Amino acid sequence: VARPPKVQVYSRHPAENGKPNYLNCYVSGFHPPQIEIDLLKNGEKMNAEQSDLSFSKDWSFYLLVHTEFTPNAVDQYSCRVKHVTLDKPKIVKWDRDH
Amino acid sequence: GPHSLSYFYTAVSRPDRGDSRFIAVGYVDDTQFVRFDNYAPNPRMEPRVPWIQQEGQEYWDRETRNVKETAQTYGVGLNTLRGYYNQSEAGSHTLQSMYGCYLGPDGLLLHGYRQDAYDGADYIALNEDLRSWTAADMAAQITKRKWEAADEAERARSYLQGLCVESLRRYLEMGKDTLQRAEPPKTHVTRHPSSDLGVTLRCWALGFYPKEISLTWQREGQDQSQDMELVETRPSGDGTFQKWAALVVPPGEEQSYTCHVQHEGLQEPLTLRWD
Amino acid sequence: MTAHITVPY
Repeated sequence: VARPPKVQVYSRHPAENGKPNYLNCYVSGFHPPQIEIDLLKNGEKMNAEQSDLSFSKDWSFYLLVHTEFTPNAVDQYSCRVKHVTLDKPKIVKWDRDH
Repeated sequence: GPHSLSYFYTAVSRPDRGDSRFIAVGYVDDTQFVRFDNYAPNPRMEPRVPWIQQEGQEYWDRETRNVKETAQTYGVGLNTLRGYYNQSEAGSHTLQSMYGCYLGPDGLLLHGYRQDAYDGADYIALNEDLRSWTAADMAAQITKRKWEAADEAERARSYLQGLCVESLRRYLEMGKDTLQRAEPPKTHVTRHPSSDLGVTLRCWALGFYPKEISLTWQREGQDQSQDMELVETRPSGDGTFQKWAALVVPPGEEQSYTCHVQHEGLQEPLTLRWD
Repeated sequence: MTAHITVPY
């Protein structure tokens, strides 16, 4: 059985424009483990770290993809997930009010 | 709750690359402290927090040798289960294991576990008494017969009652500043007008450890519990966690609502109120 | 520290 990923996108600290911060895309609950997670800045892929593959007590996998960033007023951030359960990639926009 | 040491193994067959990938992660409580990934440069057990870096080279050497042999066993294991299930060689499959020990008040094992899943479904597990196994299907019954003939349950029990809790107790000492001194949440409430007759209040808890926490909303005494949207607790990126809980309230009243925060890092439950 | 996990499936 294949389980689709759940996706949260958020900053490590409360976002304030001009102040350096960290952008997180937490992807969880999925199976099989093959997955492609990209943080996007204005639609374009960012360089980011990805955590070591781990899984929850129900066997479903989770990964954290993160990079440093400095939010401003104009730039739009999102995280885009591809997985066998998804016909089209799942895109979650970053909202500083999460 | 009781402290724990746990390892999480994921083996994935990769016929497109001619091999299998094996990853191991180790946790003390909610803290990942080691990893192994045989698709990474020079596959080995590697540190993932500062406090384990005080282990000497023989520690790393033994962990690396041991996990390399496990990856070998799991590569053949993926081969073997594919045969048990009459499956073709072209597809990728997953073999997972998790095992670990919880620390009792005497420094001995409180309870421990060892469990497997194949392709995301339970396959075999060590029972609560650490002396017997439960097989999910006819395939895992084959594995069960092999492990019984090899007295694997005694090997498991010994590990869980011995090396596992002893290593746990040592790690708890080395990482005391984070593993045994809880970091309390940083808390604030934000306000979002959301409709003519509703304002959204969001109670944030940020940067806390361990990950267990309680956030609830209460208007003058009674707990709101039909629809206060609460996100799954999520990692901050620095080894701490964050969560929020939000509810919609009438514009007449925001001051009358109280967010209550329970966490081990707070000597006493915290209250937060308006925006 | 990890367990000795090498008994075949």
